[PDB]
Amino acid sequence: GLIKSLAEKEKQLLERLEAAKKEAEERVKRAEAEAKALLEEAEAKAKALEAQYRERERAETEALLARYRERAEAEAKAVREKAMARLDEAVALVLKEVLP
Amino acid sequence: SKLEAILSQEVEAEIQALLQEAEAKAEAVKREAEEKAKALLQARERALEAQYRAALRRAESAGELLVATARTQARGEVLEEVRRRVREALEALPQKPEWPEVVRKLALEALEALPGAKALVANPEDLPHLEAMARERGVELQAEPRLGVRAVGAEGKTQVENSLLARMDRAWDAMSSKVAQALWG
Repeated sequence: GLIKSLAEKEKQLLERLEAAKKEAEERVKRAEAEAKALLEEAEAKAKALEAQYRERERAETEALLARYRERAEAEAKAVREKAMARLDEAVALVLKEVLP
Repeated sequence: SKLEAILSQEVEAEIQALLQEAEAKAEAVKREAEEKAKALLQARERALEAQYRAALRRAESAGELLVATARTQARGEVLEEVRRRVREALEALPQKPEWPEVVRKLALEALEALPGAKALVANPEDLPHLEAMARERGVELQAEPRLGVRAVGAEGKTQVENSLLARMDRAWDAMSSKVAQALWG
């Protein structure tokens, strides 16, 4: 007779279970969001890395020329000077070959 | 009603298992990322590290090419000077008190290479000097090409000569080797 009792209690439980499944699935939709955020901002960290990878490269490659070029300026001159001294003779040899 | 009390605790106890299912299924998502990001950024550190050393190799390889040129640049400034002095030396010979002596040296030397021989050539810079073996031998001194001596033989034939500057381009080009060692020994 009371029917409603067994047919109403049968609803509250069903709609609390409903309510459970969703609030459950949100915690996954919550972590799914964090799953993006943690990737997006990992894309960022690496982007910031590139900077240093191109920048430190800049500063050192810019320095590498300084050190190499000022050794080019130094070593080229020091080979002139090596010749300068012995130079009279070079002609002395070349002149002798053609002469006879 | 104790009967439905048990239906409550049971259904409610099912709720407690759904939420826990979610939590672990979330924690694995959270941890899926933690690794996912770690595994890419490691991979993008790698690629950049090569984008560094291999870049620096081509920079270091550049500097050596600038030093190598630099040096070769310097040796040319020198080697050309030695060239000028040999030329200057050959060009200051005429006004030196030793030039007429050399004259018939190359005049005779060529005269041997042409056994037949009709006549010979030379400038007033030189030709006048040719009186020594102008009296002797053929006696033909007529022509003008001012550093060197030529000859014409077999009546006409192939008229073979001997330019003083043609001796340089040969002899310089040959022992340019003994000279470079002598310089940078």
